[PDB]
Amino acid sequence: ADDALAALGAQLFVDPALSRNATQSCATCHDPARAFTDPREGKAGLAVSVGDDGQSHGDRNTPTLGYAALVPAFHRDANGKYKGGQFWDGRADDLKQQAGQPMLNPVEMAMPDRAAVAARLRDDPAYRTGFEALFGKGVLDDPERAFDAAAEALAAYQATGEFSPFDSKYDRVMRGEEKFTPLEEFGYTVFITWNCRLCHMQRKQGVAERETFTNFEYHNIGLPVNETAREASGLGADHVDHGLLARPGIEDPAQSGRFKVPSLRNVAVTGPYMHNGVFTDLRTAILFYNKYTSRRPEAKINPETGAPWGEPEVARNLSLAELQSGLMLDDGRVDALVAFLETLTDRRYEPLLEESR
Amino acid sequence: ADDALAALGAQLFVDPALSRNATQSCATCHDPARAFTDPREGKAGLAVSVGDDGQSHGDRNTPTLGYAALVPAFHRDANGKYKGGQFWDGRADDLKQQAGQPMLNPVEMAMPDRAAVAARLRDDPAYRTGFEALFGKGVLDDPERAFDAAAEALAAYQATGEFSPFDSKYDRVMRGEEKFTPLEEFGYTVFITWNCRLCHMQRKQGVAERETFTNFEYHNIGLPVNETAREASGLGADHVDHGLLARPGIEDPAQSGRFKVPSLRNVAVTGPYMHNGVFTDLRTAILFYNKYTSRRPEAKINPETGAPWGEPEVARNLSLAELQSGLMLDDGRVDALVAFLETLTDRRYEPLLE
Amino acid sequence: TDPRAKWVPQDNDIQACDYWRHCSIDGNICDCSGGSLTNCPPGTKLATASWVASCYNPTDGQSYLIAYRDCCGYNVSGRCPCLNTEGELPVYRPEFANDIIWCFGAEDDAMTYHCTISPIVGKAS
Amino acid sequence: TDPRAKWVPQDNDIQACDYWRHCSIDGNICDCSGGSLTNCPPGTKLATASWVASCYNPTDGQSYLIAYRDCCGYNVSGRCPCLNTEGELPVYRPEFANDIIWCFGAEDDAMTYHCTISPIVGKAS
Amino acid sequence: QETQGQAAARAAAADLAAGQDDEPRILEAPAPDARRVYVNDPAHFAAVTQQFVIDGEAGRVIGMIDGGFLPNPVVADDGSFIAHASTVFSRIARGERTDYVEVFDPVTLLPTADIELPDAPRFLVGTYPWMTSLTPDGKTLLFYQFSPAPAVGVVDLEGKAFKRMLDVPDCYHIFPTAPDTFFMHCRDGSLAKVAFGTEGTPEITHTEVFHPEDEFLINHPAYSQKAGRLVWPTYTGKIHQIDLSSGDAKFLPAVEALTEAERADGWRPGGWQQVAYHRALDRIYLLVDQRDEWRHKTASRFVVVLDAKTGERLAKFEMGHEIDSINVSQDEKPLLYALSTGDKTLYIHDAESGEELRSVNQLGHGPQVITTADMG
Amino acid sequence: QETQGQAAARAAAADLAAGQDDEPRILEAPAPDARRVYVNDPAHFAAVTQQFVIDGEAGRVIGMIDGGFLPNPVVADDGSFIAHASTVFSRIARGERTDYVEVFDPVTLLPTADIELPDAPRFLVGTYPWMTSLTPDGKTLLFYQFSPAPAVGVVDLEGKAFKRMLDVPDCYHIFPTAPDTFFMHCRDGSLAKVAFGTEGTPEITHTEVFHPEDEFLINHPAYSQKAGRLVWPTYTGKIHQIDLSSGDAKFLPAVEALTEAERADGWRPGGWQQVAYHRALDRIYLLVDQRDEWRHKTASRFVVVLDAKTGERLAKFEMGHEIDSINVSQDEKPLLYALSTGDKTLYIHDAESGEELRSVNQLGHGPQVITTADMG
Ligand code: HEC
Ligand code: HEC
Ligand code: HEC
Ligand code: HEC
Ligand SMILES: [Ca+2]
Ligand SMILES: [Ca+2]
Ligand code: NA
Ligand code: NA
Ligand code: NA
Repeated sequence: ADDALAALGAQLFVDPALSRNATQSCATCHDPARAFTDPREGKAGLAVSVGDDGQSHGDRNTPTLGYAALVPAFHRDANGKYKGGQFWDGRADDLKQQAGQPMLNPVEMAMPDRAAVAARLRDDPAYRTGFEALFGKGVLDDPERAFDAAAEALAAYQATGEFSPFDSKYDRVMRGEEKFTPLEEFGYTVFITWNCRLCHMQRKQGVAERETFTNFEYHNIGLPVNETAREASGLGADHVDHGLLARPGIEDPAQSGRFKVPSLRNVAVTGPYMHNGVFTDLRTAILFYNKYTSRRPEAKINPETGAPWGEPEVARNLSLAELQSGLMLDDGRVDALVAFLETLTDRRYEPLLEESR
Repeated sequence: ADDALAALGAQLFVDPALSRNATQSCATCHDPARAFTDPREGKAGLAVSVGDDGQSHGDRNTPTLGYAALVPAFHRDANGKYKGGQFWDGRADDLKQQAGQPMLNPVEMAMPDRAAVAARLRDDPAYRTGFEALFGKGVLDDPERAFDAAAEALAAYQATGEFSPFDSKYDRVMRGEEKFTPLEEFGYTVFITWNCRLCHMQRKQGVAERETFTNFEYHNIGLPVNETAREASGLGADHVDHGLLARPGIEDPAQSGRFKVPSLRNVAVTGPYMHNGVFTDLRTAILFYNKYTSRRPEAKINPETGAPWGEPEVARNLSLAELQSGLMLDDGRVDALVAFLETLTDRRYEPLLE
Repeated sequence: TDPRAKWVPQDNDIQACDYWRHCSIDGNICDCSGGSLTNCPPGTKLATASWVASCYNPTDGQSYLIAYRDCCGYNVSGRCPCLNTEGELPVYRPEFANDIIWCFGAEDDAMTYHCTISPIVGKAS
Repeated sequence: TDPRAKWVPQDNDIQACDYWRHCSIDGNICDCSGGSLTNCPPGTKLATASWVASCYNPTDGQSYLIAYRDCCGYNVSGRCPCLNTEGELPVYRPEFANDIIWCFGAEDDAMTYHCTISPIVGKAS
Repeated sequence: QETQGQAAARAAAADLAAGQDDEPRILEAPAPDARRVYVNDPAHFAAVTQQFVIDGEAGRVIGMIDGGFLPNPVVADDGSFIAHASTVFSRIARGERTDYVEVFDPVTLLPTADIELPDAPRFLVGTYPWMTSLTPDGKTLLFYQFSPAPAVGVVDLEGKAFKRMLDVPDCYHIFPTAPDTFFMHCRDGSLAKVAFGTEGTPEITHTEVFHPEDEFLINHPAYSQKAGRLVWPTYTGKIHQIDLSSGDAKFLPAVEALTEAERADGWRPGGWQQVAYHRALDRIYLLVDQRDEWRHKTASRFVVVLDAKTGERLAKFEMGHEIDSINVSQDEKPLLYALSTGDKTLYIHDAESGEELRSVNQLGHGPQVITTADMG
Repeated sequence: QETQGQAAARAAAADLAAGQDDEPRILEAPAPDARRVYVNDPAHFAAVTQQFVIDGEAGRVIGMIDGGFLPNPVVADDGSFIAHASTVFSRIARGERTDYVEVFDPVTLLPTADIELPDAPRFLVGTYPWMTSLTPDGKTLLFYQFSPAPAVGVVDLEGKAFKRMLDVPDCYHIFPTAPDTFFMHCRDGSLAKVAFGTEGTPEITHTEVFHPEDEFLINHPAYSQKAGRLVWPTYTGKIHQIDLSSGDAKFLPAVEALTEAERADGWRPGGWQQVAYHRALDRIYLLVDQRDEWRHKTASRFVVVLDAKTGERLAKFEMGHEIDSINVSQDEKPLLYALSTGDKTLYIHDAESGEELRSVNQLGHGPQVITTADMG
């Protein structure tokens, strides 16, 4: 049951037959060899992914599916902070509500509708067997049921130990099985004493049982537009990615430009970074934060382009109170954080850590 | 000897033969019946006195001679403040140097010269015997010796207990012989805790042996010209009384407009007040010190005139640090002060208080 | 009470200088001026910087990372002063140095020292 | 050292609260902050206002008027604090009142209280 | 018996054990209530000072407010704000003086107004609660000025502006009776009634002299603005009661706090705030001990409580500590607050019985003034 | 034998008897000398603080200087002036911050300069002497800034103006050695030499690492500017001596202030200013006591005096009080100054015998820092 449903999702996950032209599965964009992110080059490098039509580019970077199972369903907490959900703008409530979206998205897998997806499933005798044993006879004949059933199988598959093994050096260090290097231990200390802990730690205080390095909140850190991605996506030179405000039901103008805080697990191997894939290097993503803190001119320069970071896409509702910590990260502390963030890489991707350091 | 000297001075003091027309003696202006000041009405009221000649008026108020013998000889002290001397601008060093100046002043006694003074002394058999017994035979033949010996007799006379009897109600209270009235004691308290005691006390601290309510210093308290007195003086509308700066040898501009802190003894009976008799009432004099402290409209007005006090004759070197105390005297304290001042009247002038 | 004796943490009174979470506090316990173990008093501004320490919790036998944080913008409370230095390192290792006025990121640029809070932020390693 | 007992003036130590001239002093003895019995410490500004008291001198059995003068424009010294109240009247009798900060007339409009001197201004009565 | 700190350790242990998360933040003070008490520490004339906001019930500090040199605290009886007239200098104790009024939100303690007072006009003196006062409608703050002469400043808290100074005669203290009226105490032993409109000299009316030259009235009378009752002890414990509830001064029967034998044996009031008045209970509280005539500012070990009507002693408490100031909550079953400058501690007593309930120590350097709101 | 207040009573008595008159006035402090000592009181982080100017020979307070929040005192070695970098806010501890440097005349104690520091650039930390420092010619004041990053501010005391901030590596403290050069201690365990002009990137040079990552160097090293000797104890009483007199760091041999048996028996340094250095005697004084290793800021009761050259112990003094900070006069037959933050008292010892000679008490609320001028 919990075994079988996941097993069926394992199969759907790698099945390109869920795309219009049968070129693309979840695995194509969310590649298990790359911590469930897209190794493919498109017109905006690795910043955005190309759909089943071989031509359409999305407008946001493909996020890891590792540890996405730990994110709570979307909600507004009592302090009026929105939390949780899936997609960078929280517009899906949870894994299951998210799973059908790639399938119907003409920019992604591009099936025309539920009926077309059902007809695909119905063609494979193994799905008729697998789906019917879990959901009942004729499930594959009801396109709504079939589509919901697939979403649920795929959500269950992402909740297995294999998406979230907690077997990074950090996990091993938190068990006492090993120690951090001096560089990593200092990086860890910085992380917990600087402003990063205000956003990239499950809890405000106390100890998380399964830390995934995000509070699941939404913050506008004042990222510029990724021009080449935005051009590839075709959304227009006047388009504004409103972040969370794009979630249907969110009306509050103070939510414009806020994106879900991402889990920093596997961050070392899931470049490029931010919701639009704007920065290539991990160090760049960390150096961004100095722009709120440092008085040095270099702090306002994106080291990857040599030009200013850029005007924020949405110049309002910046998280200035967390961002403007009054303290700049020197290069010792940036190296220390890079070393720390690398300890967050799952055991199986430890070998990818070499071709980036 | 000190006795006979004083007794000689006593004769000279009321002798009008030391004036040009023989119409005037020291006692004429320093009337012993008026605490040694001038009862006589002139062009400018009692602000200034008339000389021997009948028309010449001074430009200063004739001060009391009581307690003047307690003033130290003129000197600059180690902290740089001039102290002591005689006249309102301290231009005389002591009582001896002062004595002769009225005799020779044309706007006062108007003797031509020391010779004419000696000649007048030679006419009186009583003077030949008096002077000769103290300064030796022929003293009156020599005008320098005569005039100086007359000045010595005058000075000795003014140094007698008669000019400084210390018998005011103030002195009797300090000797435990009587009490102040509640108001007098309030006045005394006010006097010693407010700025007055910064200038009108012999000492900065401790107990003075013969207090005369002056520290003998020179201060410009910013007084306006007495317009009628100045016009009567005939010294002109252009004239500036520079106070201490006028003493020969004082060259320091910080002293312009500074006058000697009078002793407050007998102050109740020697009006009008200040170096130029500008204020007729004692009360007015006390209120003047509110111009520096009170915010109220009433404080800018001379109550005697109903008009603003006027610009200081010398608009610099005001003793601002002492005068801008931060505190205004209310009616209650101004009353208290009058009461206290009145207790500084000598016994024999107690009758003069109305 | 022997100031020189090894510090003995207790888990039963947060207002005493031997409360286990105060093992590297310097200043005043915010609970004593209107705050709480982990909140600032009214009118003061909560800093975002902190210094840490690993404090042994004698209730559970576990050591915890305590990230101190100052309540800023008021004169020093003067109540419940305490100074501990367990694992406290000199100023050149400022993430463990506690003489520094950790008021950075406080609202209104508040930098005056009022008192300090002792929230846990991790398990120690 | 019994604070309600009648005050016992001594003439042997000016830094003590029972020194005879301090019979209506309120604040701090200027002599303990670099002044002397009758002079202000450096940096302070001497006020022209005073409150007066008559203080019994055990040594000559005479009573002296003491006009207290404040030395102003510094935070209070904290040294040799003394509060005595011989003949001290309420505020509406300010000449004898000593809660008042007697700094009127001080240079630079200095009004903050640092300490108080005790000069004699005359014999009492 | 468990202390506030120990309960706090247990809640904290349990949250950690339950894995309960909570956000570090700025607390709000609990809503103002009858049991709130404010201790002002003038700090023996230090150039800056503190006010302690205390929950009287719990014996807990719930906030603090900083002030400058000898600030005058005021508390709106209705509990809607607190304020003070305070004084700072550009270089600690020296340089440019700014006198100002600040109004505070009584739960966030944030300032809601900051009103400059022109020309440095505050009276700088050991804190007398009634040298600055709120009018009944909380719309106006009146502060006393001594220099150059007695005067009273009129501060509009509604428009957040200073208005003008009122010229007065030789008088002291300010007891507001109305939006435009307050009484002061004069050197001649009269009270003065001051009625200020918007413009011109106010209109000043003296009462009859109500005490002699040599009856001496303390610097800290109790005054209940809501009850119109000015309670005024003299050095010997003679207590003048003036009723001002009509708009004009009605003099009550003068009463005595110690007995002729106590007075004979050297019982005298003494301390700072020597007297409290409970409005509903109609009850005077007075700090006394055995003392010399001129030890009238020293701490007392005993409190006497008398009926305001009759003048009968209702209790005598041995406070068990050196007490300089007292006050009471204005609720029924009131606390009696006993502040020791020396111990820097507020001892909170049951006012009916005098037993020590709890205390708050470490209240500054030399705390002196206790204030409470009269909220009902 | 006779105390200072007894000598004063006697002499006033005699002045009174002789009718001796004196003008009440503002005293001048006696000329600064070798035995003048300054005690700064950080007042446990109060927003306002005091320095006490003390004649160590008489043990007499001769002056005070007010300051704001955690000021850094400096004293020119030649006695010509004293100064501090200080911080004030517009509303006591809140509002607009103004950092500034004041220079004072050492006799009148009057400020002769008030130099604003723009953009509130001061490092707010418990007072470390060597976080604000005079260049040797007295013309420049250098102050450390931590936020947003380590920097040093350059203040021109002769022209009375702020000059600039200098960017530095991850380093701490400022030991000036020249009008335009200072050293800092870096996180990586080296010293950095900073040489700076009116404009341009400072020349920054690192020495070699002189201590392992696990040897901890205290926040209060002694630095004699005239000897260029930086005396840096570690937590264990291991002393680093760095000779900077050639203008470059030369590493002297380490000495152990405590013996191995003493260290085996838990002796370690502890307190605030744990170490002093007498230049003329080339002697190190360390505060030491038996203590657990993490009680390194507690007071100590013993001073060991060791020859800086050989490491030989010359004395171990039982101080007889809880001492947080020591310093010595730099004259022949030096005083050892032993300040108790607990007792708020400066104890003055003969540095040779360790004998206590006199003491000055009531030095504020939490006095911590002793500064002497080196005038020889
Ligand atoms: C490339 C065209 C993709 C394929 C095929 C699939 N996904 Fe995807 N995924 C893609 C992008 C570009 C994004 C972010 C877009 C945005 O609007 O934010 C995503 C996001 C998800 C998420 C949410 C993760 C998070 O918020 O952290 C999940 C759970 C997810 N993707 C899973 C998923 C499944 C189950 C798929 C096949 C059915 C699948 N993806 C296909 C890009 C692409
Ligand atoms: C809330 C104010 C935050 C603070 C403080 C920090 N981070 Fe952050 N981070 C935050 C958000 C909302 C996002 C996504 C922003 C977007 O719109 O895309 C991020 C992203 C990162 C990343 C990239 C992660 C990824 O793309 O998968 C890194 C490496 C990262 N953050 C690190 C980081 C560090 C090291 C910080 C302290 C210096 C830090 N963040 C502060 C929210 C916030
Ligand atoms: C009216 C014409 C006078 C006659 C006759 C005498 N004096 Fe006089 N006296 C007079 C005035 C206007 C002044 C002050 C003038 C000035 O320049 O300030 C004086 C002053 C003195 C003083 C000094 C008093 C003091 O400073 O307190 C002395 C000692 C004095 N006068 C004595 C004096 C003697 C001895 C006379 C007979 C020769 C004499 N005066 C005549 C007015 C008149
Ligand atoms: C020095 C700064 C003084 C202070 C303060 C006070 N007084 Fe004064 N007083 C002073 C001088 C120099 C003079 C003469 C001024 C002049 O130019 O004529 C005076 C004068 C008086 C008088 C007139 C007395 C007379 O014989 O004419 C009175 C009554 C008087 N002063 C009283 C007085 C009081 C009561 C003060 C406190 C309010 C006071 N003075 C202050 C010098 C100074
Ligand atoms: Ca990515
Ligand atoms: Ca006259
Ligand atoms: Na790009
Ligand atoms: Na929306
Ligand atoms: Na001249």
